[PDB]
Amino acid sequence: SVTSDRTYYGYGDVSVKNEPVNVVVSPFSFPGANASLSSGGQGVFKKPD
Amino acid sequence: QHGKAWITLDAEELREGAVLGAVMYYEVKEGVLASRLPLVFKVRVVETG
Ligand SMILES: [Ca+2]
Ligand SMILES: [Ca+2]
Ligand SMILES: [Ca+2]
Ligand SMILES: [Ca+2]
Repeated sequence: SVTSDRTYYGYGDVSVKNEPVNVVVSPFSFPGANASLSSGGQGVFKKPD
Repeated sequence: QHGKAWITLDAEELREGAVLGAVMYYEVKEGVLASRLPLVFKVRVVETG
């Protein structure tokens, strides 16, 4: 007696939470400790991490 | 007459303590009598590294 509207459903959800990367900074204080940078000087400074 | 010097020190001479003495050869003009005459030399650091 009923004319069914033939439509059933399925569903799902997608969760995009974080950003791809975290650029953790540990800044450099390049004259350093137990060192010295003078005017006109020339050299190299290294920070591994 | 020749008024400029260009003394340059490198990694071995600095790393031992650089002393610059003076040796003066002089002849006083005939009959001149003075007291406490000044002698002034300008030290320019032109290029360091
Ligand atoms: Ca993040
Ligand atoms: Ca320089
Ligand atoms: Ca240097
Ligand atoms: Ca030398």
